[PDB]
Amino acid sequence: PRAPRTYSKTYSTPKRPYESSRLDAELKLAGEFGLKNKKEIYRISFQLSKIRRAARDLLTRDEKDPKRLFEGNALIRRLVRVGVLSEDKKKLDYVLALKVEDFLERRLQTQVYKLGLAKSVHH
Amino acid sequence: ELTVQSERAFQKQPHIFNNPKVKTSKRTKRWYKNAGLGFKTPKTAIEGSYIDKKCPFTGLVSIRGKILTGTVVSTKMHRTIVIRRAYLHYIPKYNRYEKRHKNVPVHVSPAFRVQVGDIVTVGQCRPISKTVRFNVVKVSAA
Amino acid sequence: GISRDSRHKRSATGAKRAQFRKKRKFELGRQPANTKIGAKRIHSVRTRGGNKKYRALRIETGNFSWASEGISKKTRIAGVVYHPSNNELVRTNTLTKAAIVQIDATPFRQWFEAHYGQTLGKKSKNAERKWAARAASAKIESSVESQFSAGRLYACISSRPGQSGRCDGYILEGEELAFYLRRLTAK
Amino acid sequence: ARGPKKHLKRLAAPHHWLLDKLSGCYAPRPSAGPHKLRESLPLIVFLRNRLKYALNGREVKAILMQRHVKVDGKVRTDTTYPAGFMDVITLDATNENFRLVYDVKGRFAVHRITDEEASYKLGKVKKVQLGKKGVPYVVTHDGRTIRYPDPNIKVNDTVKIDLASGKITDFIKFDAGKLVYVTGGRNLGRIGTIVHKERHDGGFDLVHIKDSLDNTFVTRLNNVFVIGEQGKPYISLPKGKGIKLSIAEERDRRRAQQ
RNA sequence: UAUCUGGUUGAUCCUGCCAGUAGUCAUAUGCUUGUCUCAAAGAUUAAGCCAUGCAUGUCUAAGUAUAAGCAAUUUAUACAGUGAAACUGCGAAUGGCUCAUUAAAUCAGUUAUCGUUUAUUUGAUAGUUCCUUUACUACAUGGUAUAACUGUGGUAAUUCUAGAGCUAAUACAUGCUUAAAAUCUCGACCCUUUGGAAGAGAUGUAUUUAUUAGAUAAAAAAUCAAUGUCUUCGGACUCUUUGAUGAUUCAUAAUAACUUUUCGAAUCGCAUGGCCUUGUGCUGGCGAUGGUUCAUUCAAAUUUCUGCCCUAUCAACUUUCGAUGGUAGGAUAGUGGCCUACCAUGGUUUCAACGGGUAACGGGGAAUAAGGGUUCGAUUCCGGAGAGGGAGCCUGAGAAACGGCUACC
RNA sequence: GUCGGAUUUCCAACGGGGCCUUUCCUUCUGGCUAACCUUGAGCUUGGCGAACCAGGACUUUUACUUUGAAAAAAUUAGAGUGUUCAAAGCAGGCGUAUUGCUCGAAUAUAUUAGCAUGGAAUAAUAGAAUAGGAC
RNA sequence: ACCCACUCGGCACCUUACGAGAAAUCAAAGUCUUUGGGUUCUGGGGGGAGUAUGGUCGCAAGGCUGAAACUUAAAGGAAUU
RNA sequence: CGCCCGUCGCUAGUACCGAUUGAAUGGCUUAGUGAGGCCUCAGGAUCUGCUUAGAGAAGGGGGCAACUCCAUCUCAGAGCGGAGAAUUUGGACAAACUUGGUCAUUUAGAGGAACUAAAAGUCGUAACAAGGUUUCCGUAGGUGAACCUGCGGAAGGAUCAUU
RNA sequence: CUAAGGGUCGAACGAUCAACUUA
Repeated sequence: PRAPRTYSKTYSTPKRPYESSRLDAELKLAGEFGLKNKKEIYRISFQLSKIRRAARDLLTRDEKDPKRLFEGNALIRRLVRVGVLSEDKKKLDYVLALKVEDFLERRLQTQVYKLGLAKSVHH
Repeated sequence: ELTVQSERAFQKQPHIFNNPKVKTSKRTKRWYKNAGLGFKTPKTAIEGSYIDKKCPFTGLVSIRGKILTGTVVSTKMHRTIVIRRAYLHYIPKYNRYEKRHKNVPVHVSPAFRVQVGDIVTVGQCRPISKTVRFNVVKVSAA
Repeated sequence: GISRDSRHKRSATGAKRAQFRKKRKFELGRQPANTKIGAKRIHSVRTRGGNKKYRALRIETGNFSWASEGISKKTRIAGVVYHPSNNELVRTNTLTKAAIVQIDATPFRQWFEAHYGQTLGKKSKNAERKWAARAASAKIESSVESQFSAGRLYACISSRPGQSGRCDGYILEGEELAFYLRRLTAK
Repeated sequence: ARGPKKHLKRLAAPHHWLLDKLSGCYAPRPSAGPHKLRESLPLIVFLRNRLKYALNGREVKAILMQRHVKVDGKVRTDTTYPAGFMDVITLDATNENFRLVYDVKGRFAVHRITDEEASYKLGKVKKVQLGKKGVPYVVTHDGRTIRYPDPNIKVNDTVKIDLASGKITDFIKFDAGKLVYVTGGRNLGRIGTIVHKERHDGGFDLVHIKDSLDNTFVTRLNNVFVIGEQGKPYISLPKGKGIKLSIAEERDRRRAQQ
C-alpha cells in the first residue's frame, strides 16, 4: 500500500523506422560522437522535442506574462547553464532553433575528446 | 379548504392554547413565523383559519438551503403541486447545450393560490413526504 | 426485523428498486407496544447509543393537567372512547397518543372545592380570604362542569406511551371538547 | 464502515504536514482533540520532521513520556495530539517556547516567542449561548468553554485567553480596520485589514481583506481570525507577515540572497 | 513530433476496403539473456473448493492475589518488591482481501441536520440524595456471591463440561455523611380590618406532560376595578427586565405534576505536611479512575442541485397485497408510506420513463494523439458491496459482524 | 539626470475612473455627518447619510462572459535541487568545521453542477390599451 | 388581335466556365482545407440480404421495421487506347 | 476462339425451419408447507431473603416447692418476597422445500428449404454489340433451367434533329 | 362489532320511517 514510484520512457521511436535518409543521418551522428545504440540518439531527440514543445507553448502567450516570463527565463537559464545556448542567444526564439548536435556536443564524451585526453571518442 | 376541521382528529396549532376563561384580542391565538430571505408572509396566513402543520409560515417546517424556481404543471393533488425546472446541460463533445427538464414535487400552503402555468419559487426544507422536499414561499403572478 | 429504509419500495417513476444492501441495523424497527390499561408492566428496550427506552404495557394511571386552571393531578384511567386514526383501538381500549380517555377526575373536584371553596354540581379567615380573592374565576363552561357532576371528564393523551413509558395528557376544554363530544354523540 | 476509523494512509494526510511518500504507507492520524485532524499538527511530526529533535517514533514517545513538552499549559502525553492554530508548546528544557502559526506559503512554522508571550493565547469564539442554570458561555476555536463572559463579546470576535488561569482578559471586536489572520483555504496565512463585507444571508459570509501592499483578496468569514487592530498586532507576527510575493519576486529574493 | 505507402486496370483519375507502419501502467507465448537502480505479480475462465501453520489480544507508581510461583523484606504485622493464571475495564466493527451484486443505484463535485446518534478525547459542568426527613439507619463506612485455586470426575473426540470446599474487586446489589440566604405554597394566631402573621412542606439534576416568559420601529392627554412606590394621598414617578438566528414552538428561566426513578465518588497510587483546645483530635498536596449535562473533536446515518454504457426486434409504467398526496397513530437515535387505519386518485413518460443485456463497483486517473477526440480503468488513493447462497439475532457508542453466533439449502 | 541599470515638463499609444451635454444609474431611521455654505489672525464652530455600517423597502427572469472563494492527495505540466548522469526522490547548501548557521519542500491545469462578483454585446423574457397605468 | 420597350412569376433553352467536380458534366452539381445561412432523411468494401426470426398493416397477394453465422480482396464510377 | 447466367449431380462447411405437449442451465415469482432468532400472553422447575411457628429436652437467672424468662440437634404449617431455566399462546422478520407459471442462455432431432466454398460434371445460352426478341422498374401468371408473356413507367437506348 | 349503500316532512339544518345488502 506504499505510494508507487514514478517511471517514464526517455526515448521516442521514429514513426518512419525504415528510411535511408534518416538512417544514414543518425549513423553519421553516432559515429562522430561515439555512440553505440541509436536509442541514445532517440533519447536526446526526445529531450529536444519536450523543450521545444514547452518553449512553443510559451511563444503563444503575450509579452509581460507572469507564466511566460518565469518559465521562459528558467528554461533559458537552464539551457545557457548547461552550455547548449550561447549568452547572446537568450531570447526564447533560438530555443526552437536548437538541434541534436548542439546537445550532443555538451556530453562528457565529447568534452573529454575536446580537452585532449582520449585521442579518440571510442577511447 | 372549505372547512378547517374536515378530518377525524381536531386540527390545531401544536402547543397553542386558547384560554376559555378570557376574551383577549384576536380570539383564537394564531402563531406565525417569518420565513426570511425577504419572503413576506401572506396576509391569508395571518388572518386565515387553516392549520397546515407543514406550512412554511404557520407550521413547524424550517426552510434552509436551496431556493429553486419553476413553473407549475399540475394541481390535481391535495396541498401539494409538481413544478418543472428547465436547464441546459453542456456536452463537451459537440460544443453546445441541450434542453432538459426535471419534475420536482413541492408542498404548497392553503394561503397561496397556485394554478397551472404559474412561475413559483420553492425553498428547501426537511423531508415532508417520500418525494416532496420543497415548500412554496412566493407565487409570482398578476 | 421490520425495516425502515427506502430501498425496498418502488421509486417515484414506478421502477422496481434492485437489492443493494442487506437489512442494516441503523434502519431497524421494533414491534408496536399496544398499551393496555391496569396492572402496570413497563419493559425496557436498549436503543442506539444507550438511552434506554421504556416500552409501556398495561398502564393503569397517568398524569393529566387542567390547562385553564393550570394544575396537574394524578388520575386513574378507565378506557378510551374516541380515537381519530383507528376504531379497533377504541374497542380494545389501547392507550396511545391523541386518544380521548375518560379520566377519574376525582382529585380535580377535590382541588376545586379546596381552592376556590365551591362545589361542582353534586370557617377560617385564611382560607376564606383566598376563597374571596379567587372569586370571579370559579365559573367554567357548562360542558366541563356537567361532566364533573358525572365525576368523569374527557381527556386526550398527549404523551406517546410506547416511546416514553408514560401516558400524559390534558382534559378537553373549549372547541376541542365540543368537537369530540359531537362525534361521540353523533347518531 | 461499521464504526469509526483509526488509521491514516500516507497518501490522504493533509499536504501542509510536509510528509514524504516513501517512509511507510501510513500517516500519524491525530487523535480526537481541540482541533480537527485536517486543521492541526500531531506532536510526533512536529518534533520529528520540523524541530528534528527526535529521529524515530519511539524517540518522540520517550520524550513525551519524560514530561518535557507543555501544550497550552498542559503537559500532555499523546503522540498524536492534534495541536493546531493558536497552540503554544512550552519546553522546560532547552528554554524555548514554540507557537503554532501558519506561514505565508501554506504550512506551519517554528516561530519562537518569549516566555511572556506564551502566557497568553488568542482565541476566536464560535458560539455564544445561555447554558444551563442561566450561565452565559463562549466557544473558542480550540473548543475551550469559558463561563460568564463579557456581554459585549459576540460571534466572530477574538478573546485573549490567559491560558494559565483560563480566563478572558481582552476581547477584540470584529469591524472594519482590524488586522486578521486567514486560517484555511487557498489564501491561508495572509495577514491584512478589513475594508468591508457583503452579508449574503444564505451562508458563507465573505470579507474583503486588504494587504499592506494594497493587495486585496476574498476569504470566507469561517476562515478569518482577528489578531488585533490596524497597525498593532496583539500577537508577534511570523517572519514575512504574509506579504505573499509572487513567483517572480521570490526568485529575485533568492538571487539577492545566494 | 498537423507526414503515409502497396494491392481492382492494357494503361489513367476516383470512390472504397484490405494489408503494411508506430505506440500501449494490454496481456499471453516463443528465441536469447552479462550488470546497477526502481518494481507489477491467481483480476479476466471458477465470488470454484481447501489439507496444514499463522493472522488481536492487552497494564501502570496507580482495579482485584497468600501461585501451597520466584528473589530479597529487615523503610515497613495487613500486603505493601517482581509477578503466571483468573475476574474486571477496554479493544476485537480498525486493518487486510476480492469486484460477485448493483446503470439516478453506487459514486464525484456541491448543500442541509432549525430533522438525529456519537465510545474515545479536549474545555467546562452536581453545598439541595438521611423522605412524620428526632432514633426511622455504620458513615473514622455496610451486604452478597463468584472466577483462578484445592480435591472428586465424565466423553473416542471438541478452545467439550459437572458435583463438593473457599476467597477477592473500579464484580453485582444497597447506601448516608457541609453553610447561608430567596420565592412559591401553606397557614396556627392577633383578629384594628391599611391588614400583619408564629410554625410546617417543597424548590439540584435526569425522563414525560400542560401553561407562562423568552419581547422591545415614535411623542402627549380623560377617567375608572383598587391610591402601588413616598406623601403637602396637590401627585414628581422617572427608576424598571430576557440573548442569538436570514427565520423556530431556538438556547434558557419559572410555574402544576409525573419516575417503577438517572446522576450527585463506599475507587486507587505517591509524598506525607501544618493548627493547636498536646488528640489515631482538627486541617492539608501532586495525581489516576469513574460520573449527570453542555460544547468541541474523531465520526455515523439521512438529505438539496447536476452528471453514467448499449438498446424502441423494450411504448407506456406504477397501484392486486403501497403505488401519489393528505390526516392521525405506531416504530426509529431522528424527517419521511418506514409501517398501520381512513380519505382523495394520483406520480413517471419520445426532453428516451419502464423493460432487457452488460467480457458494468464508481471516481481520482491510464494508453493514444497538433487541436477535437477515442478506448480502458478488478488493480497501491477516496467512497461502496461481500466472507459459499439467503434470512435472524446477542454484546457493544458503533455489526445486522461471519478469523461472533442461530436456522435452512 | 547611475555607472550594459534608472529620472524629471515631454512630442505618442494603451487599457481604467470621474463629470457635463433634456440621460434617477432605490431611499428611511441613525450615528462618521461627508466631500463640513462651516474662517477664529490663517490648519476654522452649523452644507444634501452609505464614501463607514445596523436595519424596512421595490430587490421582473435568465442563457452568456470577466474575476474571486471552491475543486483531498497522488498523478499531469512545471520552479529549484549533483539520485555521480538518468528513471527518481524533496532533498540540501554554507561556516572561524571545536561553538553552528540557513534557502527550500514552488507554481499551474483540474469537466459539468453549486456560491459570489463587474459588465452589458449577443439570444429570448414580463411591464401601461372593453388603462384594474406611474409620480 | 398584333409591333416595340419595360416589369413580376413560370416550363425551359443558347453560348462561356469566374467557380465546382474523379470525369462525364453543372447558372448550380457555384459562393466547401480562405472549410459555419436554417432544417429533415439516408450510406460506411462486395456477397450472404432486403434473407431468417420477432413485431405491425392487409381478405389474400404483399407493405413497414429488420439481423446474424459464414465467405471474399476485390466489386463499383467516369473516361483513354 | 472474349466475358458470363441458372437448374440438376457429387464433396464439405455455415445458418434457418421442423413433429418431438423437446432437453439442460440460470434469474424472477403466485400459492402451499414452513425451520430458526426476536417481540409479547402464560408457564414454573430450581436457588434465596423475611415474618410468625409449636414440640422431643439440656443450660443459666428468679418464688427456690409447684412455677416463670430466652438461646438451642430437631420437624411440621402459614404467608410476605427476589432471582429464575425447560416449556408455551399470539404477532412481525423470514431461511428453505414442494407444486406450477414466467423470462433468459445453450443443445438433440427424421425431414424440408437456402447460402457459401468447390482446376478440367451434365443441359441450355439469359446478360455485356441493336448479344442477334433494346435493356432495365414494379405487378400478375406460366415454364427443367436461365427465362417468357400481359399492363404501366424509366433511358442507365440504338433517337439531344422535321417551322 | 365497525363502516358504507335512502325516503322524508320543513350556513345547509333539525326531526321521522322502514328496507334487503357489500366490505
